[PDB]
Amino acid sequence: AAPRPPFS
Amino acid sequence: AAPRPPFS
Amino acid sequence: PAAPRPPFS
Amino acid sequence: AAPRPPFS
Amino acid sequence: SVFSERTEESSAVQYFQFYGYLSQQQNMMQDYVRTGTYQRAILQNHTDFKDKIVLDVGCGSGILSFFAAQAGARKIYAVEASTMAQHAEVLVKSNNLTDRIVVIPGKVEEVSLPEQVDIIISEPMGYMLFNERMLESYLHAKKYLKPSGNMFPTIGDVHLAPFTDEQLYMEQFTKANFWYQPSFHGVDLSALRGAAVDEYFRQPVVDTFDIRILMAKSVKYTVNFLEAKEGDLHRIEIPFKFHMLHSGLVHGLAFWFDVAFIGSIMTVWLSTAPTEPLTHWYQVRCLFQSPLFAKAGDTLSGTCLLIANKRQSYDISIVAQVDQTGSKSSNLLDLKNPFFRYT
Amino acid sequence: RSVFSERTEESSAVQYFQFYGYLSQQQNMMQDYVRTGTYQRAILQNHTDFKDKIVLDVGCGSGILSFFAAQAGARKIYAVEASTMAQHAEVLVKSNNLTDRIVVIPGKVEEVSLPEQVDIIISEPMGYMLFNERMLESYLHAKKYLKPSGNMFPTIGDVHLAPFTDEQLYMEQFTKANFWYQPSFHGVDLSALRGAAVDEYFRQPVVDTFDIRILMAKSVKYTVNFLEAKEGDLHRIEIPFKFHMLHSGLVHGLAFWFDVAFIGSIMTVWLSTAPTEPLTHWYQVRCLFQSPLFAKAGDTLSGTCLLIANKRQSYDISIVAQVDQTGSKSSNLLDLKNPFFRY
Amino acid sequence: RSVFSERTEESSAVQYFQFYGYLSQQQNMMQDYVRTGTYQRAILQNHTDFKDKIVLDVGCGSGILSFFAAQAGARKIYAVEASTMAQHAEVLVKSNNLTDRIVVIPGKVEEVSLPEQVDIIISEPMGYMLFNERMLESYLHAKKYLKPSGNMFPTIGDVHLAPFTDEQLYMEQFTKANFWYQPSFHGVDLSALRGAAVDEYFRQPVVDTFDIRILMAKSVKYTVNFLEAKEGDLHRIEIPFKFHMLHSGLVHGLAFWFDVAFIGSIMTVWLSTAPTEPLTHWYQVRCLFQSPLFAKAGDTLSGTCLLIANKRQSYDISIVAQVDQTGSKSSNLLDLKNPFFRY
Amino acid sequence: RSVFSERTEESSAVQYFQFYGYLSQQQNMMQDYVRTGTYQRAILQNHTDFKDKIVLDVGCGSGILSFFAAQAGARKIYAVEASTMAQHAEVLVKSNNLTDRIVVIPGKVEEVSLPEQVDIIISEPMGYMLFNERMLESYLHAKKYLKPSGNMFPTIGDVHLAPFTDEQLYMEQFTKANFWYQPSFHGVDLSALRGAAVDEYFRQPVVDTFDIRILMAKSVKYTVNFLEAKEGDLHRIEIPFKFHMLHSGLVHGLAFWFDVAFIGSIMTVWLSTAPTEPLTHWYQVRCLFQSPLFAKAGDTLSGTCLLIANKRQSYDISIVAQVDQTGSKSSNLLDLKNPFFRYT
Ligand SMILES: *C/C=C/[C@H]1O[C@@H](n2cnc3c(N)ncnc32)[C@H](O)[C@@H]1O
Ligand SMILES: *C/C=C/[C@H]1O[C@@H](n2cnc3c(N)ncnc32)[C@H](O)[C@@H]1O
Ligand SMILES: *C/C=C/[C@H]1O[C@@H](n2cnc3c(N)ncnc32)[C@H](O)[C@@H]1O
Ligand SMILES: *C/C=C/[C@H]1O[C@@H](n2cnc3c(N)ncnc32)[C@H](O)[C@@H]1O
Repeated sequence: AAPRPPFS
Repeated sequence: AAPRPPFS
Repeated sequence: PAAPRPPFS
Repeated sequence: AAPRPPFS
Repeated sequence: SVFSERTEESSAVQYFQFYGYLSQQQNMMQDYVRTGTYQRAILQNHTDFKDKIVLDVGCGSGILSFFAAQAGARKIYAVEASTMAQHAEVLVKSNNLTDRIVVIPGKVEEVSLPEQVDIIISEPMGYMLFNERMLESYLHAKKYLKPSGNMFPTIGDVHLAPFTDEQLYMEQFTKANFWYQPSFHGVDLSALRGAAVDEYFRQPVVDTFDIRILMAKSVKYTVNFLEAKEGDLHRIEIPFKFHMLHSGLVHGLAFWFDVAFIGSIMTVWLSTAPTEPLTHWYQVRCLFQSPLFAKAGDTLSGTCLLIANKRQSYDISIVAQVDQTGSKSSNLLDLKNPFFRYT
Repeated sequence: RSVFSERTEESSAVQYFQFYGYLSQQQNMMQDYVRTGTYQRAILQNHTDFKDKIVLDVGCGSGILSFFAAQAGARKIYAVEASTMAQHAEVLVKSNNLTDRIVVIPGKVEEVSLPEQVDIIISEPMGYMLFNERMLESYLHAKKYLKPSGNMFPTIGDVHLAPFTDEQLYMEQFTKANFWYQPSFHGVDLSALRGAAVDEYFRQPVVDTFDIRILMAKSVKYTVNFLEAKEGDLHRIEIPFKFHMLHSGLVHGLAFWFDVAFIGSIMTVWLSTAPTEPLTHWYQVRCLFQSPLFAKAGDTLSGTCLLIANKRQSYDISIVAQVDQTGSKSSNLLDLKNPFFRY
Repeated sequence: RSVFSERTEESSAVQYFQFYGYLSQQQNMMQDYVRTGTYQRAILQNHTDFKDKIVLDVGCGSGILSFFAAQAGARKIYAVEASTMAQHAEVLVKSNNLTDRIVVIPGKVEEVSLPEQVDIIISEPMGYMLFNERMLESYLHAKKYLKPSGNMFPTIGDVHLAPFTDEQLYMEQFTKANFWYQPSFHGVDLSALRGAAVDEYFRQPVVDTFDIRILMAKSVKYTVNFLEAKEGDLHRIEIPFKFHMLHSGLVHGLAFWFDVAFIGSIMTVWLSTAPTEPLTHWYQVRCLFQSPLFAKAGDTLSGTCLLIANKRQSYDISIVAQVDQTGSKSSNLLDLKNPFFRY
Repeated sequence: RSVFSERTEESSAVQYFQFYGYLSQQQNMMQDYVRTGTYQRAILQNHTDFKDKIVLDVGCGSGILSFFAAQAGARKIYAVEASTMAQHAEVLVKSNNLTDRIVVIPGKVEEVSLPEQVDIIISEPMGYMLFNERMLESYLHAKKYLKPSGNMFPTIGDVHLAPFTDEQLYMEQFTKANFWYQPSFHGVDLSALRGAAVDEYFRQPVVDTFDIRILMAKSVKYTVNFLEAKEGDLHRIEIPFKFHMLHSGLVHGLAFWFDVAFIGSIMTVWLSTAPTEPLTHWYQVRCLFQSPLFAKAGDTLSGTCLLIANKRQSYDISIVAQVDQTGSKSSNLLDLKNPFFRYT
């Protein structure tokens, strides 16, 4: 449960 | 966290 | 310390 | 010229 | 404190452990839309920061404080509750800005500031805007704001629109149908299929999508951070009546958000809309339990009710119906545990 | 008050058992056909060890292992599960008409009460790298319910470690950390935190698979005998190693995997997660050195892997390694609870 | 008290002219058919600029340019060379039966005594990146022997610079510096010299060719007019630039090449070392940033290239570049006399 | 002013020490595992020659050899280095917490002052063909700081000569020079310089490696004992040879390599650059004859290799050889300072 989603 | 890694 | 002009072929 | 030759 | 009264300790521990990692800071900082826009908003409105006192709520690595320093700020109080505060302290010293930026570790609801400030800067937006319940810490920080003070961002708009995504809907049952077999290694699993379906439908879907799945102009619910009180976010009722622009099966509602930095010189917008370049917030979709057929021109009316919980997130209740036919559907979702579907 | 709560922070246990309450996570483990099939193979082919016996299933999840014990002829099976999955397990017991033989006991194995001693304990306590989750201590703790000369499935566990070369993985992780090398990220000097960034990223065990050609020496084995070990033996695990290098080049770290053996009366069945075997949801685990060691074929690489159990249900690991011929040493720390799922 | 010796350390001049005393180095330059053929083209196609004229050949080497001037009908050619190659040039003049037209005068052009003023000066004073060797100053110094109506071949020089992206080249150079990152090289900690090593490697200009698709913007041009310039104009060369980025990505450095034009009475002939043209022994030159700058298409990359002549017959180069939209700035130094021949 | 400046032209010295100021040149040497590993083994395996001893390190570069002497237990190490690498060595001594035991003394060993005599001298004074760089003389000069008991690491050096056949290497010289043998290079007749181009190539020693099967006779050895030799012994080095040919063929020149021995109290360790051993950054060296000499198996190839020190920190090489059975003679003059690096 990542508060801020992983991004690229 | 995630105890067991995702699979297939 | 180098050559002034590069090697070329 | 280089006292010690290039080496890999 | 206000924070501990509205938050389970177990939720808070995990929350701030997540933000103690430099890799998570890096994930946000590398978001060019996010980092660049905040920089533009602050620098292009330099008169709002020149010789001013600034409060940075949840500074993380402190990047926004440095932007406020680039804009000529006189003194910046940067509050951060995770262990990332110590890393921000290291960057303040190595950038020779100890005289201008003071890092205060702890929660903004619990630390003491020496003086009131002219403007508050922060990035309290979670996915679907409201997740993490940090907008309440951002509004709570107004107890340190001068009466004539400003907020950066100044307002936040959440947009709701109905969408059609047949494959997304059918994907839920394809996964749950794993349990619908009478002899999985000799065991009948079919009795848990319904529970698997319910489990998937409680999850908002975090990813992006082609704007062609949208079926109506979004409905906008605005939060004015200058006017709002943190009690306004405990229960967020969003009525909607969509004028359908396309005919098809509505499978749920899509969510995104914008914020505006209303400066003295100009207003800068940070958008996570699907029509804009992708950000680390992506977008969010909540499925109906059953789809609703709507003709173009029909109205799909209902309410989206977000009820804050002590896990720093919201329980989402969605009710919708097609007025012309009375066809009705709903769903109830847990925003704290979404499904990150992006690939 | 119990053995579990004294060695576990509440916040860790909350999220640990929440994770296992999701049916999707059961599906994830169950669909691992190597894992599920080998377990059924060990139990059914050793049916004499179960016929008319009393059984304990530690952490039964959906109860799948209990059904296998029932298929093999067990008289009664006590199936202990601490997560909310215990409710779904009971639902399966009833739908499969096995109420007369599988009794689900909700709770932690360190806290529940059993009506009788058991002849054999079954469980799947292996986390990635074997020791993650610290469930092996619960597995050993359950021996208090085991009759003298009672058996355990699995009976023993073998941890394997071998040095590897993988310049791509090293550069992949180093490139990430070098984000904090930037002296002017949007005008801000981040370099002060590069050291901390490198530390954080290289504390992350890399969980994925790899071709066996990257191994530079035959593996060393560390065996845990579950019949004999006490749970206190897992609080501080010291694994010495002395590798005889088979190829020359850079040693970027150590790779880890494990096998468990089900030593039954009919036959011994092995469940292996080695890179020479088909892939399982445990994958393999590699630990990266911040600086690789150069070694020639014939050199010996000696050192120690020290695993200190923490109260977040995992281990803090220190790996010290040196090339004996040259005195080139490497000291590293892994946070086994913060893995990088690279696959 | 020669102009040459005042601006040149003896140790630099000794090795400089020792290099040019080798016939193998003449062959290397002469076999550059683009270089040699273009020079002959410029001279023969502007033959009226040479017919019955007095010519000065500065740094004639083996004398090929003097023979071209004689082919075009020059009445008298004074061929000046400071290396021992002058004696080989005399041999060729005699074996080619041109003792009556080509007069080799050994020595430095700043120190020899010519019998008369000349109508045109011909030379090949270009080093890599044009300015290396500081031979342009000897070329300009020679204008003391030029008639007021005189011409210069080459007549002008254009330096081009453009930003590039080349992740492979960056990692290649950074991988070399990382040797000094080791904390236990044969048991010795080298890491304290990491910084010095990175500085040394990235001070080296990279001399090789590359595909034009790595360039991220149209080149900026800096022109030296040899007819008008004076020696002192080359002691401090300041080249400002402002690129309009055509592609998004990482700017790893600046690429350099040069053109010279022979502006004759009949036609202008160009000799180009651009990467869009056939390769020459000058190749192209690239200066690497220790940390690349990120820029989006449409951004502006502004800054300055400053070349300070040194007494070792080369320049100390400082490059400052800035992505205007974000304030991301990169400062670099390069020792033009310590190049990395990568080809 | 000093022994060094008396035998070295300023321009040669400036270039020489600038080269050694680059970390990349130190890295090039340090990454030679045969070189670095053998020095470490020679020192650590003779730890009793270093335990609680005073050490002088001549030309320490980055200081790697001083750190090995420290690993071996030396009490005090004086590390002398003339290039700007000395400042980097000082950083590593500080960062390795060895400032109590290692003292970096920037300057030429012929010009610095040491506070006391030492028990052992360590150095890597070997150039290609051993003698290039004329650093052996600085190594021998340093014996003024050595106690009567003193030892030296390396203790002795052997240079080996052997005749070789390599038709392709020989013919390659004329292929390159024949560039000049054309009557109209862009209208210019270059042929008058062909002879000069040939001479230029033949004056170059060839630095690279080769298959040992090109060697035509067992090598001859010339030994320098560093414990006994004096500086003046290296100004004129005469190496007589009389090879008993093992194979019939054309002899195109002489091949050179060298070994050094660290003769310690516990054991003798050898560092060899022979073509039978793993390659090092010294490679091997070959000097061609102007004209090849035919010799049958059993014939004797006799002559002299004379090395005359020059003020460019190298040697002028004169090689004279004849096949005794036939009287056919050949020679060559080579400039050791400007070799051709042919390895690819
Ligand atoms: C989305 C960004 C979150 C950042 O703000 C910090 N943060 C969250 N909540 C608080 C409170 N109540 N006080 C201080 N800082 C807070 C997160 O740690 C993250 O850096
Ligand atoms: C790797 C599988 C773990 C399964 O066992 C359950 N579990 C973990 N730890 C305990 C304790 N102490 N008591 C009972 N069950 C436990 C996990 O919930 C999962 O199903
Ligand atoms: C790039 C070509 C250089 C040639 O010109 C000769 N050279 C350099 N600098 C001088 C001066 N000052 N006077 C005469 N000749 C010079 C080089 O030797 C080379 O042949
Ligand atoms: C082959 C290695 C040479 C190293 O020794 C240094 N060096 C040469 N010659 C001297 C003298 N006379 N004094 C001190 N150091 C010397 C080279 O600079 C290199 O590091």
